[PDB]
Amino acid sequence: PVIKVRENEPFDVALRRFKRSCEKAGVLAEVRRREFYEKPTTERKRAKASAVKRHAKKLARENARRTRLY
Amino acid sequence: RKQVSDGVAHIHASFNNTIVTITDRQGNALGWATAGGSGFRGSRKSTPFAAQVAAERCADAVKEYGIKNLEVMVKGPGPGRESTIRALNAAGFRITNITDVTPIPHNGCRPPKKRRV
Amino acid sequence: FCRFTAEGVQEIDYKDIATLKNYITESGKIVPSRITGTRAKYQRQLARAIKRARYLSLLPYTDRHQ
Amino acid sequence: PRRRVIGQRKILPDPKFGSELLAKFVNILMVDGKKSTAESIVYSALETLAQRSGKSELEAFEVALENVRPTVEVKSRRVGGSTYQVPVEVRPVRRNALAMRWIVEAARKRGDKSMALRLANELSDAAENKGTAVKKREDVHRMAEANKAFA
RNA sequence: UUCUUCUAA
RNA sequence: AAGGCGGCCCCCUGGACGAAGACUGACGCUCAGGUGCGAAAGCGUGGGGAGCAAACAGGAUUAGAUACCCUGGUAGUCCACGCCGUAAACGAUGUCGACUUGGAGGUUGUGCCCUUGAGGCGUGGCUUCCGGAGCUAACGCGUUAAGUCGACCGCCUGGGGA
Ligand SMILES: [Mg+2]
Ligand SMILES: [Mg+2]
Ligand SMILES: [Mg+2]
Ligand SMILES: [Mg+2]
Ligand SMILES: [Mg+2]
Ligand SMILES: [Mg+2]
Ligand SMILES: [Mg+2]
Ligand SMILES: [Mg+2]
Ligand SMILES: [Mg+2]
Ligand SMILES: [Mg+2]
Ligand SMILES: [Mg+2]
Ligand SMILES: [Mg+2]
Ligand SMILES: [Mg+2]
Ligand SMILES: [Mg+2]
Ligand SMILES: [Mg+2]
Ligand SMILES: [Mg+2]
Ligand SMILES: [Mg+2]
Ligand SMILES: [Mg+2]
Repeated sequence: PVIKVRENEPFDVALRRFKRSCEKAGVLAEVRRREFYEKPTTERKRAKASAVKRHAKKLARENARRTRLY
Repeated sequence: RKQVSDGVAHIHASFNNTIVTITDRQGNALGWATAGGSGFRGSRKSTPFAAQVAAERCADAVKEYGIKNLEVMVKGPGPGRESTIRALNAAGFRITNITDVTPIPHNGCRPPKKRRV
Repeated sequence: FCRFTAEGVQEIDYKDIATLKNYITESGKIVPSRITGTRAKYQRQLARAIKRARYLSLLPYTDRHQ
Repeated sequence: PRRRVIGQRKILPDPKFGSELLAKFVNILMVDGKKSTAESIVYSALETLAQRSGKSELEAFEVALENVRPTVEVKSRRVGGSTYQVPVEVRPVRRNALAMRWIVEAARKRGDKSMALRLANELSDAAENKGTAVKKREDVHRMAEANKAFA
């Protein structure tokens, strides 16, 4: 996130630009992931539960798209 | 005191404390202040307000070196990740660069075990 | 919308930096296949080519190291 | 309450001055429903208060009222292992209500004989910016910036 | 932040 | 094959699959005993030792705290060569073969259409999810069966004691 302040730019623009690239490059969640040791059991289980979360919610959103509520 | 015009602001924003260090472009440090050194303790010193007065102390200590331009390297995750450079602008410094310099290994040394809290 | 499936190359060249600079980010990380839409056969070839161009100092490992 | 924001009741103005605020002050002074005595104490203490200052009774009351109005109070939140005193901004109605309570509460604690002597001396000191009522104003403000890290 | 246990038909 | 395998490069090397043919001619399947492989922890000898970390020490916490939390920290983790032969070694589902409605994918070949674009039509391998008949105590399984059958093996017989 090496960000140079452009010429005639307000500081609140560049700070908001700096928050954007750090969320883009994934810095805060990377260090928080490496703060403690995660077992290869815990890493394989959390990644598998993340896939079922991305899949059954896709099926729940499409099933709720069909039928009405009132 | 030798006057210097441009400078580098290192910010070591951890979870427990924020360390602000004004240095030159060579790494020879000019002055520093920490959030724990700003009259705060424990839960109070791990706050984004603690860092933005830590930047005010640190900018006051390099007043005599005559700094007008300053670029900022930011290291670590913390509450003073953002609130430091707001007050560091508020000292009257024309900002130049905001670089993110957190150390990221490519799965190097093993981190400690998880806190069973 | 994979580009390599359209142009049809048998193997991505690591020496073609200007192609490979369209697949790394500003901080030098390899852009995922979700974003560029690269078919996963060429994604393995592309990652194997970026890792070779990093070794020959044709691409940086990150934007920070110096 | 949980459910609704309420509609507050309307207060009469005082008979002497027509001020809504001074009649809010006589209610805070009033104990046991005896408004007639509390009407007499306020009108006796504010009589000698304007005597010491030469201004209007309504004008000189606000001067002592100005120096006891808090600007930021704190409140307990306690989301962690201990109590967090978060400094919350106080709305201008409660600013006026906390001030009149502190003047009355300080006027109970003085050692003068008459209550109107206890309250006129406290108002004359509050316009002079001393007394227990402005000391209560300080401890609220002192606890405010001692907890300004919480927001 | 810590925060245990309760027999008889 | 299972355990397992993750920068990049070279050397040696096993298996799978596909497309067309060519060829051998039942040469097959399973398997007691047997033999081989087999995570981590551990053991032996010799190295290595950054980080992490049992043990242990100190600090806290608490009624106590031989714990969780903290600050340290030794075997160990790493390498070579041996040994151990165990795990919730799990899909808690032995291997092999045949048949039985479908849908949405992933991955990896291959044929065809003018590739008139990343498309259109097929045809193989592997894999994920949902689900019909059927099955099942139910949960569910459901062409990768726990459906319908065949071959062979391993195993079960109330809970403790074990
Ligand atoms: Mg720690
Ligand atoms: Mg007991
Ligand atoms: Mg023949
Ligand atoms: Mg066999
Ligand atoms: Mg071992
Ligand atoms: Mg031993
Ligand atoms: Mg050993
Ligand atoms: Mg040894
Ligand atoms: Mg050591
Ligand atoms: Mg420890
Ligand atoms: Mg066993
Ligand atoms: Mg396993
Ligand atoms: Mg599994
Ligand atoms: Mg078993
Ligand atoms: Mg099903
Ligand atoms: Mg049956
Ligand atoms: Mg069967
Ligand atoms: Mg059954």
